[PDB]
Amino acid sequence: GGSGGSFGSGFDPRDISRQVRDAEKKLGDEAFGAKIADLFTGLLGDYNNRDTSLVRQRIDDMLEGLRDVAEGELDLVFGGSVAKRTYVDGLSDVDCLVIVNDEAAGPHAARDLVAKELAAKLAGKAEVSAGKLAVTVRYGDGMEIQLLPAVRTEAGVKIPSARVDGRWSEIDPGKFQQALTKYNKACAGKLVPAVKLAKAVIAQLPDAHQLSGYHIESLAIDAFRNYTGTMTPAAMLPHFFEHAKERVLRPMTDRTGQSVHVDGYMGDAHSDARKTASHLLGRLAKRMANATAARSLPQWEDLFG
Amino acid sequence: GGSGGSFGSGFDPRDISRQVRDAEKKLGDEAFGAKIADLFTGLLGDYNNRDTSLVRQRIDDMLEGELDLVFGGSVAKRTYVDGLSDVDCLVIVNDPHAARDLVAKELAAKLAAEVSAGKLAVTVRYGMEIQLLPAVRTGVKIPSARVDGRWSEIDPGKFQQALTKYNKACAGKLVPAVKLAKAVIAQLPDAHQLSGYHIESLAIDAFRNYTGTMTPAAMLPHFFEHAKERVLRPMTDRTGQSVHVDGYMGDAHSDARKTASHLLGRLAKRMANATAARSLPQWEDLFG
Amino acid sequence: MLAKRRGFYLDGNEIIRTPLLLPSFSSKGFPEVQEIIEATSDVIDGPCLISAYDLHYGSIKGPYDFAQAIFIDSGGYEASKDVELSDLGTMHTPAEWSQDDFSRIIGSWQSPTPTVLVSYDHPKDRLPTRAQIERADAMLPKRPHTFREILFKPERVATGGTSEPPEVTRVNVSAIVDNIGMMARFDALGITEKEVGGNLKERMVNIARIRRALDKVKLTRMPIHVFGSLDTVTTPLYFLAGADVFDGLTWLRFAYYKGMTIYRQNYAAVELGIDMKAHLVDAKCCFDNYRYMKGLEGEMRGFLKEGFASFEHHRPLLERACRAVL
Amino acid sequence: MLAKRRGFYLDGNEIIRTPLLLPSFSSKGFPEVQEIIEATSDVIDGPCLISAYDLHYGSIKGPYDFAQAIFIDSGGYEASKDVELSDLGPAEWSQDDFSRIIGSWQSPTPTVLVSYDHPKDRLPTRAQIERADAMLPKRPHTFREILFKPERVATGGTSEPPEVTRVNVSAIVDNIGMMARFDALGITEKEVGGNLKERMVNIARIRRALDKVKLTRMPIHVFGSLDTVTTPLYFLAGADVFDGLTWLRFAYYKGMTIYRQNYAAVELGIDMKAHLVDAKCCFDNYRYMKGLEGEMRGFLKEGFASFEHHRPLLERACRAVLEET
Ligand SMILES: *SCCNC(=O)CCNC(=O)[C@H](O)C(C)(C)COP(=O)(O)OP(=O)(O)OC[C@H]1O[C@@H](n2cnc3c(N)ncnc32)[C@H](O)[C@@H]1OP(=O)(O)O
Ligand SMILES: *SCCNC(=O)CCNC(=O)[C@H](O)C(C)(C)COP(=O)(O)OP(=O)(O)OC[C@H]1O[C@@H](n2cnc3c(N)ncnc32)[C@H](O)[C@@H]1OP(=O)(O)O
Repeated sequence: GGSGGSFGSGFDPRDISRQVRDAEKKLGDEAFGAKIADLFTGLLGDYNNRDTSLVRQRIDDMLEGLRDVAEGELDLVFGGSVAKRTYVDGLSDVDCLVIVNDEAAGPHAARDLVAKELAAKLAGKAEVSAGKLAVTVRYGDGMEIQLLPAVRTEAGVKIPSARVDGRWSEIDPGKFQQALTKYNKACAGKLVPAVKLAKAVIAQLPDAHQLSGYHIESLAIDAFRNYTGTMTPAAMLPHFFEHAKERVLRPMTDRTGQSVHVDGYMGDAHSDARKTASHLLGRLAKRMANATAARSLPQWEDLFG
Repeated sequence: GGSGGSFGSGFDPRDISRQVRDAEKKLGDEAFGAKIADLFTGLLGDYNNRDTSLVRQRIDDMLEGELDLVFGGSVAKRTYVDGLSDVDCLVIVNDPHAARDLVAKELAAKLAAEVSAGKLAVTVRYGMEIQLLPAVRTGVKIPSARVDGRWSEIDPGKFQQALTKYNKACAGKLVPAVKLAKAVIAQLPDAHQLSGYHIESLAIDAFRNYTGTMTPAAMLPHFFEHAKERVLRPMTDRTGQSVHVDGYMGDAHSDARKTASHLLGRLAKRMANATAARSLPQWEDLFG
Repeated sequence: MLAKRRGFYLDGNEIIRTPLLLPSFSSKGFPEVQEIIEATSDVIDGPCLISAYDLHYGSIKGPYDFAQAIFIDSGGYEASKDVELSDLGTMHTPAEWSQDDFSRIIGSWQSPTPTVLVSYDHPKDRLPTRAQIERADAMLPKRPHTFREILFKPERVATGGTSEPPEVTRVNVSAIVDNIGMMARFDALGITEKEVGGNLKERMVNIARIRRALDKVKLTRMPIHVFGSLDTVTTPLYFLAGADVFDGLTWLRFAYYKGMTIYRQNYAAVELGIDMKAHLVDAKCCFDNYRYMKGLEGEMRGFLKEGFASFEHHRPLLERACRAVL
Repeated sequence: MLAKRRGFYLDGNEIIRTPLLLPSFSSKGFPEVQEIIEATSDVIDGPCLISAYDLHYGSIKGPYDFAQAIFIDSGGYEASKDVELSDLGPAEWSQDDFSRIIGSWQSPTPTVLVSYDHPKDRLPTRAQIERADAMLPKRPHTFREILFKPERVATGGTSEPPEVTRVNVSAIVDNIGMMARFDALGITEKEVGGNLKERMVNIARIRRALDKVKLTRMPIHVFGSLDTVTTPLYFLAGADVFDGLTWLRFAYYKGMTIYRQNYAAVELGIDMKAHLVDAKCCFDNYRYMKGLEGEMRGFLKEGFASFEHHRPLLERACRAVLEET
């Protein structure tokens, strides 16, 4: 025999782990890559083939006549389901911001108002229902348009909170909508699909998930600001969880160090709630890296259900 | 974990070896068995398809012996005559290399067939080669299988008595098995030291009380498995203490007998391992 | 059917899901075990197994929050010169492992993730089967976020002679079945691979006996943990016989490849490449082995829905043995 | 091609033939090694390897006449905490203890004596050649084989330099003309390179050096290599003799060196008596070694068709390490 055979040859075991995982992430199998691309195109099929122009006309057609409700400023049309997740919990799942003027009555007051005035106006044309956050307008063709009720104050517009429900959130809907739209456009329209895929994966977790839809969208903006990887969901989705596992431990901010008021429910920095979220996001990041390294398509399928 | 993991689980290591090797010998593969039978039928093809009736008549046309032999014939491409299992008749002259040179020319007088002399027997080719062992009368004395200028010191009556009776008792498979064994020993790069007479005697002692299958595929391993032990002691019969065939091997358990025992044992293991592995090429290389 | 989805339940909700393949860490045979934990923690997303023996003697120092759950083994493996069926060499002197050392480790263990505590066992401290149940109910604490698992062991201490009787080498399956109603006190049942039978058939039959006994006392969802079994052949076979949790050190000595548990240098030649840097081979083998464990775990979880087609290897053998032993 | 029929020759006649797969016996890891020798002797027809260390301490008793030849290893394996690549885990061994064992050794079969080595008794490469030429006795029926070792003793730190972990291949090639004094050249698997490619190229370097000094039939012995993949690859690279303890821990099956309990499940049967599994694995492994040995001997005539397994891998590596020259 001979002298040698230690696990790390006197190296840092974590440096060896990085060298191995870096070598894995640099080689790819064309067969497994085609299977993964076919998986994501099916999960995003209802989203990329949604009649967005018909959504826009129906929005103008349902708000022309009711002076109280008014369409928002920035065009979203981020409604639409991916991976069979039928939840609306953030700006990435709504089609427009329906702004009412007259606050003190509460978000659920403005929601039911938009609901009632649209259900009477669209009676015999589409069904209207109020949800946990947004009003949904289902039509005969099966199209569901999501409308997020909002109010206008002397301080600006206010969107409902994703968890408190009986209060308005502290987010500036103008800033948020700008970032989500600007990044998505700068992300070849792949940021919003990646966010919905991430929320779909988190939904499959048997564990108790505590992150709101606004905060997940905020985490994605922080993740893909300096993202130089491939513009595919197969590469963008793992980047979100590997970035959010660290970013969720600190209060959310913009580039200059100013609070965006999306992470207040998670307590102070390095709190128990943030640590629990970091481990859940980290286990999903490990499962994604191990499924890709093993070329296991069934493991990627189970992540979405 | 748990208490356990000994090599023999507290048994004798040779008892474990016996249990494993017995279980191997008890299961068989019908495909590999047919492959071996096809090998031996080809190696014994020239012997089993020899016109033995023509051999005796051609012998009577040129002339025989008391006991009928006609054990001549080639097996496994071995063209050697070193014992009674390779001769067709004993040509007896009335009164060693002198009787051989005498018989050779006198056969050319009867026909002018080809006549040639070898190291042990005179060969008469027709185009069929008939092997004739010269002998003289003193009982009879046959030439030694080792030195050219000596007699074998064995009683040719006893030897022929057993070789023919046992062969018949072996359905005529003893002489073919001996020739196969001599072919295997000939392929050994080591120096073969056992005479043709001694090998035939070892086979007689080996296949006495043989209850196995009367096939060369099973008889050939039995010879080497028996001779590895019998060659270590001076050769005898049941009630006689000398056959005068292995005296050249020194005393019992001598260095010469131990070297021969090791060569016969390695051939026995190679045959058992070739069968256990169902390796036809390993059996083929044993014959060349 | 003997194979079923089981696990560890808190308030009727499934906290740990079986069939589960558990990567194990131990100092016995691996003096650099802490370096293995640190490297493999970047790929281990599910539960893993450590030893209270190594926690007490400082062989491992964490952090253990990388895993989904932690199985705290009592320490009877490290406290024993006895090994499992997958040990291929050992040059091991166990130190002292008293009941007080074991109780102090599991008593002070605190973790944000679920924890499974295994009952104490020592090669010199064995009891009758019923008394083993009484010890585990008294030593294992009934605490929040902590499950209780009793590992049955043989009833007789080693004699020290040339051979050892079955009371030393095997657990009393008949006594386990007799006292099977007392298993409601615990969350899981445990037996080592080497001590639940002499060969593969006997181990499968005795596992099936324990499973049928648990299903009769309405413990149809109670997991059976086979300690030491973690390979590509015997682990699926025990799952078809009724077992649920499987751990071992096999992933640290061998390499899983195409349904076979092979020699690592051959795995590096036929899969990793002949020019792979030597300081990365052992960690790459450990990383690939854990991903293989999860793929094999998924095949066992798919057997309940897709049948034998879920297994990618040894399908004729798995079906033949399942018919013969059931 | 780097692969050729070689061996140990007496008066130009082949006494031991290569490629040779050598079943090895050792007390390290096998405390009942004598029990293994007695059982496997009923199936071992060819040569095997034992250790002078075990002969001196009585770990192995014999008799050893069952084998075709005996390779007496010096005892540097048993005297070392260092292990080989196939280990899945020492008393005093002086040079005089080694000289007394090989000095009184008598065997009716051919014997190959290996040069002495100890983890703390290392020398420069040339001094290893001169020490082996002085200690190995020049006797009839005895071959002399030098196992090269690293030139520097272990430092004792967390890392070890290549002068401790690897043999000096460049010094072996430089002093390759001095190999005529011996019958065979020896190198450990772990110490002739860091990975498989480096081990194959360095074996090829030694082979081309031996072929330059007209030692085209001198065997190269890779100590520790005895499996279904690395052994054929070293043979295609220029090596000839292969030994190891893997046949006592693993099981050869369908071209792979596998875990024994799985071999018993897929080949031996799930109900085979447990007290016969360890011996049946050893018996089947030796017959597998002879079948694999024949595949390597057939490569010289039939090419890669002689190999029943890993044909793609064997060709790819063989081309890469021969083009580098
Ligand atoms: S898709 C993968 C490729 N990556 C890309 O982004 C493509 C190329 N695009 C880019 O270069 C960047 O995306 C650019 C366009 C530079 C985006 O940076 P900007 O400088 O344009 O924008 P900022 O995000 O820095 O600031 C704009 C507003 O965004 C709000 N905001 C920042 N961060 C958040 C989070 N986490 N949550 C909510 N809103 C957030 C800020 O409020 C800011 O408004 P201000 O008025 O500036 O405060
Ligand atoms: S191969 C499967 C069949 N073989 C069997 O053993 C089956 C039994 N059936 C038989 O008919 C056998 O042929 C038996 C009964 C064994 C024949 O035994 P014999 O009674 O014929 O044998 P003996 O040795 O007692 O006497 C035979 C005479 O043959 C001569 N002789 C014996 N042994 C030798 C040797 N080794 N070499 C030369 N000649 C030999 C002797 O003349 C012997 O008479 P003895 O009394 O032995 O001198």
